[PDB]
Amino acid sequence: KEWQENKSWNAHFTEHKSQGVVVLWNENKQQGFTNNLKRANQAFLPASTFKIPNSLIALDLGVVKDEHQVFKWDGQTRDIATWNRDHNLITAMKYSVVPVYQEFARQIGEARMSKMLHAFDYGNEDISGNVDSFWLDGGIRISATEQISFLRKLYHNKLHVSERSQRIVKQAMLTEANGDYIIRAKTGYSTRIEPKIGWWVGWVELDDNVWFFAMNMDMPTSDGLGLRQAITKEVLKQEKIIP
Ligand SMILES: O=C(O)c1cc(O)cc(-c2ccc(C(=O)O)c(OCc3ccccc3)c2)c1
Repeated sequence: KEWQENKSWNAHFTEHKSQGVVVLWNENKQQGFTNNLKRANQAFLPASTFKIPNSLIALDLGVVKDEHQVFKWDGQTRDIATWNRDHNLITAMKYSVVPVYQEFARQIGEARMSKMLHAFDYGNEDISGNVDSFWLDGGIRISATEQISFLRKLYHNKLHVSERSQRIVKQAMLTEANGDYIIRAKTGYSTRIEPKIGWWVGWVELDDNVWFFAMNMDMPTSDGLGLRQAITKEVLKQEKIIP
């Protein structure tokens, strides 16, 4: 009994006029939980959650030297203000700076990128489409369930890249921490191909356990993007994982 459905969490989506799936994995008990077993195994475009493997690959191949190397703004003014500045790996991941990671993808190239995704067993391991946007509008797909499996390898330094690469990416994933918990996670927003979805994948570190998580929800407009974290935290409080 390693997977179990719990439809009570649907109340949180409903209260917010929303549809989606939340997947939790208790590492100690080696047990999973979700409010919709079928949606949890349906594969979607990773969108900017792909910045986790993209980062690992850029670092192992030396495209990126470390988390301090500066990537200069190219001077094109884009719609997202925080993109129009210089970034390092920490801030590029935090603000989902797509044009920085498209540069990484072009430097990596099609053959290296495909070979690395096979090694990771990442999603359907399909890179068909454009070299620098296939995670936003090409052939790659991945499920919430498949995200957790990838994230667990990363937590334990099991992926087919150096341990240094995986430690740097887990540092850059840092999102929030206090005396009660640590969250390492990555947001995503898939709008180029229907259905438009928001993502949030990562884990919650406690003193004596870690809860992995992966959620996606339908997202017609950008105004509801905060619900990704809100609905996840509401599920987390219900399960007494955070206070
Ligand atoms: O990761 C997040 O949460 C996040 C948050 C955001 O505000 C925006 C995005 C994001 C990432 C990639 C694309 C793309 O497909 O290039 C994208 O669409 C273009 C676009 C949409 C809306 C306003 C300006 C521009 C949006 C992601």
